[PDB]
Amino acid sequence: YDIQAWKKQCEELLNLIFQCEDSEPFRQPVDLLEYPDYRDIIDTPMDFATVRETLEAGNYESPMELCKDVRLIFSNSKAYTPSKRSRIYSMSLRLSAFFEEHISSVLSDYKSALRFHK
Ligand SMILES: Cn1nnc2cc(CO)ccc21
Repeated sequence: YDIQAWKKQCEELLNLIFQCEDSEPFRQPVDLLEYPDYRDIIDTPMDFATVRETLEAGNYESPMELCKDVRLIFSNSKAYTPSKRSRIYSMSLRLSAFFEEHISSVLSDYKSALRFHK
């Protein structure tokens, strides 16, 4: 029933994600010199460095808010890819499966802790 425990659990999951080779295209903002049409397709850019900095600044109130931004990384890859067989999109699907498998207990424990508090 620790209402604060999610934050260190999200720090440790981001460290696992940074060690995975599948995260490399997603660690920093998409390079607009490499992809000059990116902002004609994608309204809200997001990357794992941005998510870690927001967490470390004390600018997430809950793990649900962190989860919305990580899901935006994956939806941006699905919207920008020219093919469902592309290399980088293929990497996004494996990393999304890994993230969802690990975030589920973080979300459940936080929501349970908050119900006990209230
Ligand atoms: C950043 N991102 N996410 N998905 C992408 C797909 C491509 C091309 O297959 C290029 C860049 C991508």
